[PDB]
This record gives sequence, structure tokens and C-alpha cells, in this order.
Amino acid sequence: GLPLWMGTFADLMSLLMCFFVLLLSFSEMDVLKFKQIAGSMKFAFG
Amino acid sequence: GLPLWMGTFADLMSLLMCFFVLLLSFSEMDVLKFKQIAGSMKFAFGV
Amino acid sequence: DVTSILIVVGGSIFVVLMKFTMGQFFGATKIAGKAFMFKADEPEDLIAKIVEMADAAINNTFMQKGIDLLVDGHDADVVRAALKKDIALTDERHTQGTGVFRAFGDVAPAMGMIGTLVGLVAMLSNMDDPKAIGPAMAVALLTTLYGAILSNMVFFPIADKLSLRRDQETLNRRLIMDGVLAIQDGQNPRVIDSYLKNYLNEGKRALEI
Amino acid sequence: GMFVDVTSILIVVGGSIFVVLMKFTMGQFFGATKIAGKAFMFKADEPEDLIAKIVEMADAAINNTFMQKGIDLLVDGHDADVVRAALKKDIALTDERHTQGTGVFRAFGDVAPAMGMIGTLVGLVAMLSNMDDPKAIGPAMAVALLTTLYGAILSNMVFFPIADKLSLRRDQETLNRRLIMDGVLAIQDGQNPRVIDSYLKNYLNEGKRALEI
Amino acid sequence: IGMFVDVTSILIVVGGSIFVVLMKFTMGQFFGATKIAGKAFMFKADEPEDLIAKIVEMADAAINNTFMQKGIDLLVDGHDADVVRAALKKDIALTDERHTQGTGVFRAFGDVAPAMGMIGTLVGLVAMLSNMDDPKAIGPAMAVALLTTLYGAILSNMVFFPIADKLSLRRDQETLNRRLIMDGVLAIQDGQNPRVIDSYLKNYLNEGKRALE
Amino acid sequence: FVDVTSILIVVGGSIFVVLMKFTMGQFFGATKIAGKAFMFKADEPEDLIAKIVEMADAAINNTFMQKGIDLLVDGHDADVVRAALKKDIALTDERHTQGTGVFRAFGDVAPAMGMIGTLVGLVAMLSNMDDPKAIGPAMAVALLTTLYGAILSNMVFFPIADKLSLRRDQETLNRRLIMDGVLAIQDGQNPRVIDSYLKNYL
Amino acid sequence: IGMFVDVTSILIVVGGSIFVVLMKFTMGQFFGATKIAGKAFMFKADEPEDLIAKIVEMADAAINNTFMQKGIDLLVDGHDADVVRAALKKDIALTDERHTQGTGVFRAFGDVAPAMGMIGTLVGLVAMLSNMDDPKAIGPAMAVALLTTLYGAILSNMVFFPIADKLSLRRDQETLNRRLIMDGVLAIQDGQNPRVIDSYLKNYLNEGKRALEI
Ligand SMILES: N=C(NC(=O)c1nc(Cl)c(N)nc1N)Nc1ccccc1
Ligand code: NA
Ligand code: NA
Repeated sequence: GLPLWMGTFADLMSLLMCFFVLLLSFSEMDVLKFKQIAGSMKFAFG
Repeated sequence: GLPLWMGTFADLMSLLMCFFVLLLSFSEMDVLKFKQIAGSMKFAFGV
Repeated sequence: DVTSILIVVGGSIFVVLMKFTMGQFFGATKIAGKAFMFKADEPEDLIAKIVEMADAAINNTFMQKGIDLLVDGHDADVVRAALKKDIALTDERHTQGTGVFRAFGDVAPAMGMIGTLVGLVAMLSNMDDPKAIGPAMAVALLTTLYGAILSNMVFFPIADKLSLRRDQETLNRRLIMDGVLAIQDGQNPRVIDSYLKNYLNEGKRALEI
Repeated sequence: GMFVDVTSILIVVGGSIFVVLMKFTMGQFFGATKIAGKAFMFKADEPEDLIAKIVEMADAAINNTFMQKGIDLLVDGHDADVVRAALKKDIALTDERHTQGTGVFRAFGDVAPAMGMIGTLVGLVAMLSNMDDPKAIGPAMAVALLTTLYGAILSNMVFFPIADKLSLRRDQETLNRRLIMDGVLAIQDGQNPRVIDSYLKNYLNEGKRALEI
Repeated sequence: IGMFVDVTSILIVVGGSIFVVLMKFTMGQFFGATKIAGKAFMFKADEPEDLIAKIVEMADAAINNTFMQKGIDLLVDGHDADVVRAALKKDIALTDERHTQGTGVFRAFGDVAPAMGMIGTLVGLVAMLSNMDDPKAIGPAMAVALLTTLYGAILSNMVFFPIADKLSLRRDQETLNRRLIMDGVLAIQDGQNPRVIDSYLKNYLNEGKRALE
Repeated sequence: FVDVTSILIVVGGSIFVVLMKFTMGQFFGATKIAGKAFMFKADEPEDLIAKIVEMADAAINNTFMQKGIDLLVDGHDADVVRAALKKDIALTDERHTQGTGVFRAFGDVAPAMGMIGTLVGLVAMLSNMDDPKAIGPAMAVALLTTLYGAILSNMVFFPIADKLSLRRDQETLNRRLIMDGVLAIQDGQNPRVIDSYLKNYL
Repeated sequence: IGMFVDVTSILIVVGGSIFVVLMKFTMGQFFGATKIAGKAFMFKADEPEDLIAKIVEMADAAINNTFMQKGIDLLVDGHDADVVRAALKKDIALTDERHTQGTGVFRAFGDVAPAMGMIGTLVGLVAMLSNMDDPKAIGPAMAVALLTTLYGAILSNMVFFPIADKLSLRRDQETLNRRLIMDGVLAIQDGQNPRVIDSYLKNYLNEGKRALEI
């Protein structure tokens, strides 16, 4: 199987995932910065 | 041991965590929505 | 929602068909269905029928087959061979069905994650609105959830149920074989009832007493 | 308020119960519950006290079902083989019941973390979906976190340790029943108390009790 | 830039998997394992019904399959049953070991592929989190991380692990094939009744995964 | 960082679960054997072989060898000494496997309650979550529990389990050497052939 | 490059892995492992065919491999076959045990490297959240945590586990070379023909992991 620290790591990663969606739920994003982020990602992926 | 796919699960959770760190990298604080979140969390968590 | 379960089950089937043919896959589904919409026969009724036939000298298909085989005229070892072959065949079918649903359980979460990664690719490649980024992710992540549910709440439970049904049929058929042997050899009913009462109180049944 | 607590407990405990009921039967789950309750509220009789009662009975020729059954089958069954068969059957049966209660609670402890992970996936799904109603992400995040925490607590502080206590209690019951069977054999052949005590003295430190010495 | 990202992700995953496997396995081993995977995917194993038909045909007679050819040559060459049995059992063991080792190579690929995907996502996320100052860095970095993880998952689950599974299934099929060949050649050497050996070989048709009745 | 409540949570709860698993006397037994496998080096097998040769030439530092000599002095037969030595070796193997089980169990339970403690700290923080600037550091203290479990899981308990496994392997090896030396001594055979026989086992 | 390097992370990973390895291995065994790893990675192992070539060349007459030097030295010394066989078998067993121990040390390193990578990223996330006044600036702080994780992953997957696997491969090759040298030296000591041993010597050339090759 996989080592138990893999489960610890997945648990911690998902816990930070919950934390950061909580943090973003009360934060407002930039508009032009996000549009340019999206453009760079669209260029990068094809 | 652990499920063989747990490796890919930590991969996915780390990708999502870093994506959300990046989304925070240009996010801005809000006070009213913060208070709303805090109050609703207090009510759900039985306080 | 619907496309997510479609992706998980399609990927699971696709990857699993390289281990089990469509014939074996449909056989496994048929075994699971027959174990789920039907009820196993309680060994108490089987013991009652065995003692009734022993004192005398049936709906149950194994019972009818064994009684017919013994009234046709055949050596003890021949009936032993036939009964053992039938019991082992049912055991093998149940073990292979458990294997099919175990393989579906193993493959389902990995395909949920593959669907999630494909969804995230398709989302980051068409990022247009921040307020709609969330639910889009939610749809992609949704696939993963189904994998988990199909891993722990569908395929693995049917694997467990088929294992349990396998033990139930093995116990019932072992009682049937012992009762048929006692019928052929003309044993005293008391000793055979003692053996059946001893056998009914071993294994996972032991907690009920 | 109460909805998030009942939802988290529902996902975790209901999922565990559904999977285990697909694994075990309701009557067998109740039998395992009874075994765990008996193992957690009654202290297993100390083996030294058992040897004391054994030698007292040997010299003469309560408060223990097994030896009372032995002496009841002794006054009636004069042969030792009937008594040996019955006693070994009872010991094996009790070992089976304890092993299967261990199995039930190990199944509960195996499944519960899976339900916690499914719970945090559901919470992520719900609060990534809403992201715009503060009254909608609170319950969702609470459900995620509490399903994970209930999975962890029930797995590692209730069900797994109940399984380990049942395994320990199975070992202790096996030892006590084996000693009582040996004592019944000793009263069957009327062996001297001194030799049977010397034959049993190697049991006070056998297995786990070997760490203390 | 996108083509560079695709090349880099394929390179990380596939090159790392190849390099790590090459330390474990000789290059000849890797080439042979690829050849066996191709042979399993490219030729359909002869059905056991056809082999039972052929076996009964030379059973009442007293040609395509190579192992049939070897068995027939050994039976004509007047070599006793022990020598023929041991030699062809050695041949069966050789094919079993070959299929096992090819399964091992593809299992090793499927184990290392998500490890290299995680190395890739760690690299990509380190690059992105260091370079929040520009898109030209975080675009390709996130693309590298996500695509290297997705390629790890796909190559591990839909290519390498199922190739190992198909190889193991073909190993079981060929073991059944050659055990049928052994039984048939031995029955011919004994010269038993074609009907009895026909039924006894049909008995093997209810083995392993073919319980589809 | 350091934190008293967090290390208290990890250590106290690990001890609590292991106590439901192991008796507390067995806890001392495992800790004492870990200390003895760390701080008291087991003698070289060659030194024991040298002592065997010296004893054979004449007609002691280890307890096993000394007890074997004492058992052979009053002329106990081959079967009884073989049985006693085998029982002693199996007893030592059992004690070492019990200590390894204790420390392995600590290894599994330490990070489990690291996760338990950090989840408890996070639900406490979210239930008393007022200040934005403090959401960061508060959860930091919560992670402090997880980290401790990790350290105890990977740097203390698991390595001690593996050290105990190694010590047990070497102890059974040396005690097999000792039973062979005891048999050779009670045989009275020449040192050379018995030394060759024991060297064949290495 | 500058954004992929930090001295605290490499120090944590290497120090902790070395500590955990030293609680299960000694400094001497670790040094022996490192020497065997270097010797395997720098000096290639001779193809067996060259060994048979040299063996048959020196059989009818009756130098690069030191084991063959030891064999011929003992042959010249005049020792009886039993003692020569015993000494040579002892040397093979010693080399096999040393190679297995080197594999074990590097496997222990590869097992405990990512565990301490997770420990290091836990430390880094602790520091990042303890100095977190605004999620605006968390990029590099999270990056160094991921960096310790990546160091663990790379050292486990591409250094220690490949070294362990290469040492297993080198030990299989060593077993083959040593046993062929044994058979050749025995044939030389007996005094037989060069052709006769070549009939049975090539029967087991592809033994074990080479069985897939054919
Ligand atoms: N995602 C990866 N996956 C694996 O490491 C993995 N996967 C499989 Cl399937 C296996 N057999 N062995 C593995 N080591 N996890 C991870 C690696 C390195 C650091 C952190 C996390
Ligand atoms: Na969690
Ligand atoms: Na949290």
C-alpha cells in the first residue's frame, strides 16, 4: 500500500483546502488581474 | 497500507490548495462578509 | 451530476473489462442481483426438512437435485463427488463476483480523480468569470465524490454482501450434503440432528446466541 | 444549528451502519454489542483466584459460570470425554463470539474514516458550489470538519480500542477457561493439589504478562 | 508555450518513470516486457474448447499449437512420462516467470508514474508560488503541475496497471492452456478412453474466471 | 514551535489509547527494554565464541552463558538444558515483540490524535472566530499538534520499533550461538571442530 | 536555481533522515553502504562471457578481477580444495551481506526521507501561518514548505530508491560472477579440459531476473 504519512498528508492538504475556500468565501478578487491570469492559463493549456 | 490512489488524492488536494493560495494572492479583505461568515459559523457550531 | 456518474462508471467498466469479459461481467451482475432481490433460506428449515426426510425413510433446488440423485441409485462416493462439485462451483462463482465488485471498488476512486483532473483542465482552459469559478470546480470535484460513494457505498458493499451470501450458501449446502449422506447411510436421526445443531452455531452466526 | 451536528453524525454513523449491515446482520451486531458491554463492565476473574477455588474444590473432594457448569456435568457425567468435549466446545464458542465482535468493531473503525473523507468531499462540494450565501458555507464547512473529526474520534478512540479490548478480553477468557478445564480434569483423575499447582504455575506470566517480570 | 508545457509534462512523467524502472530492470527486461504486452494485446489466446477438441481428436486418432507440437514430438520420440512431464513443466514455469516479470515491469511503471506526477506538481507549484509576480510563469507552471499529475493518474490507472492486469489474465489463460496440454498428452500416452478424458478435460473449463453460467 | 497543551494532547491521548491496548506494566516493560537496547550494547558474538573456547580449554560476561554454565555444572542432561534455553529464547523473543508492538502502536496512534487535536483546535477557532488577523496564527497552533504526532510517529516510536526488531534478531542469533556452545561444552569436544560448526552457522 | 534552493529545508531533510538511519544503523555500516554505492556506480561489473574467456584461457595454460587473483593465489599456495572452497564461499557471503545491507540502508533513507519531508512542510506551514497577517503574501512561504516536500520526494524516488535497486541489480550480477568464478577455479584445481566445462556452464547464464530477456 502507501505509507501512513500519505494519509496524514492528504488529510492536512484537504484541511488546508477547506481553510482556504473559507478564507476566499469572504474575499473579493481583482477583475483585470483575474482576466490576465485566465488569459495566461488559456495560452498555457492550448 | 493505504489505497494506491491516495497518492493521486494528495496530488489533487495539493493542486487545489495551491490554486486557492493563488486565488488569495490577488484577493482582498471584506469586513461585512467576514462578519456574516463568522456569525453563521457560530450559529452552526452551536454557540 | 449525471455526466459525472457516467464518467466514473464508464471508466470503471472500461478498465475492468480488461480483466473480466462482458460475459463474466454480466454473470457477476446477475449473481449480485439474485443475491439482492431474493432471500437465502434459513438453515433451521433445512434441518427440519432433513430430519423429516430421515424419519420418513421439496422447493429447494439443491435439495431436489440431491434427493433425485440418491433415489436414482448411486454409490456414496459418487453423490459425494457430485455434491462437492456443485458446492465448489457456487463457491467459485461467488468468489469471482466478489472479485468483480472489489475491482470496481478499487478502480472507481481513481477514475473519479481522473474525471476531476480532466474537469479542472477544461475549467482552467476556459476561465471567464470569477464568481462562477467555484461551482465549476464543484462540478469537477463532484466526480471524485461519486467515486468515493461508489467505492465505499455501492461496489464494496456488494462485494461484502456476496461474500456473506457465499458463506450462507456454503453452510446451507454443507448441511444438505451431510443430511443426504445421513439419509443414504440410514443413520440414527439423533446423531445427525446433533451434528446439524453443532454446525448451526459456528462462524458469524455465533454472535446471535 | 442542530442541523449540522445531526448531519455530520448522520453521514458518519449512518454510512458506517449501512456498510456494516451490508456486512453483518442486525442480530449479530446486537450480539457484538452485548459482548462489548459485558467485557467493559465486568472484570475478568483473576487466574490466581481461579487456582485458589480449584484447589479448594480439590481438597473438599462459586461465582463463575464455567466451573459451575463443569461441576454440574461432573456429578452427572462420570466419563471424562463427554466433559472434555463439552468444555472445549464452550471455550471454542466463546472464542468465536469474541473474535466476531472484534470483527464487527474493526469493520466499524475501518469504515468510519472513509465516511469522514466522503463528508469533507461533500462539504467542499457544497461550499464551493454556494460561495455566495454566508448562511450556506457555514453549515457546509461545519459538516466537512465534523465528519472528519467524528471519523477520527470514533475510529481511533471508540471502535478500534473496543476491538482491542475485546481481543484482550478474548485472551483472558481463553486463559481462564483453559485453567478451569485443567482443574476439572484434575478433579476427574483426583490429582494432588501440589502437582496441579506446579503444572499451572507457568501461566501467571504467559504472553503479555511476560513484560512485567 | 503550450507545446513546451505538454513536452515538459510528458518528459517529467514518462522520462522519470523510464529512468526509475531502468534502475530496477535491465534494458533487455524492459524490451521483453513491452514485447509481451504487445503479444498479449495483439493475439487472442486459443479457446480451451478448441484444445479439448484437438486433444480428443488425437485421442481417438490412435496441428497449430506450438506447445502441442512439442508435446507430440516428445511423445513420438519415445521419451518416458517423467522426462517429458518435467521438461514441459519447466517450459510452463518459464512462461509463467516471463509473464510475472512483465507484470512486474508494468506494475513498477504504475507505481512510479504517480510518484513522478507528484514530483512534477511539487515542481510546478514551487515555481508558481515563487513567481506570483507574472503570468508568463504561473500559466505554464500550473499547466505543468496539473498535466503531469493527470498523466501520472492516467498512465497508472488506464495504461500500466490494466496492462499488468491483462498480462496476469493472459498468464492464467496460458497456464490453463498448457495444463490442458499436459493432461491431454498424458492421457494420450496412457491411451485412455476418449470420452472419459473429454469429460475430465471439460472439468477444467470451470476453473478461475470463466464461471459465467 | 513549542506548546504545552498540544504535546499534552498528543502524549496523554496516545498513552490513553495504548493503555486500553496494553497494560501499564507492559508499558514499563517496553520502555525498559528500549532503554536497554539503546544504552547497553550487546556483546560481540566473537567475544562469546572466545569465551566458549576459553571455557572448553579450561575443561563469562553474559547472563545467558552464565546460567548455561550453572545448569551444566550439576550435570543436567541435554534435553532439559535444550528445553530451558529454548524457553528462554522464546521468552526473550516474546518480550521484544511485545515492546515492538507497544512502540508500533504508539506510532499508529500518535498522528491519529495529532489529527484529532488539530481538528479540535480548528473547530474551537471557528466557533470563537472574531478577528481576521488572528485566523492565521491560531490555526498555526493547531498544526502544532499534527507536527508533534508526525515527529513522534517517525523520529521516535517507529525507529525504536525497528531498533527493537534488530536487537531481537541479534539476541536470538547470539542465544542460538550460546545453546550450541553449551551443547559443545557438555559434549566435551575439542575447540576446533565446535568452532568450525558454529562458524558454519554465520 | 534560487527559487528551488533553501538551506534550512535541505538541512532538515538530510539531518533527520541521517538521525533516523543512525538509530537503526551504525556509522560504520552507513560508511560501508556509501562505499559500496560508489563502487557500484563507478566500476561496472564484468560480463560473464569475458570471465569464461579468461577461465578457458588460463585453464589450458595451467588478470583484472581481484577475486580471481585471490583464487589463483590460493591455488598457487597449494591449499586443499576444502579450505579454498570454504574461504571463497565466505568471501561471496560477505559481499552478498554487505550489498544487502547497503540496499537496506538506502531503502531506510528512501523510506524516511519523505516522512521528514512532510515533517519539514509541517514546520514550514507552521511558520507561514504564524507570520500570516494577510493572505496576499504567502507565495514564497508556502513555497519553501513545498520545497522540503519536493526534496523528500526527489531523494526518495530518484536517489535512494534507485541506488537501492541498482545495488540489488549489482548484487545479482555479483552473485553470478562470483559463482562462475567459483566453478572455473574448481575446474582449474581439478585440471580438466576447457571445452567440457563450457557445456554445463552456459546452461544457467540467464538465471532469475534475466529469464524475461529470452
Ligand atoms: N502522489 C504521490 N504518489 C506516490 O507517492 C505513490 N503512488 C503510488 Cl500508486 C505508489 N505505489 N507509491 C507512491 N509513492 N504521493 C506523494 C509522493 C511524494 C511526496 C508527496 C506525495
Ligand atoms: Na479534515
Ligand atoms: Na480549518
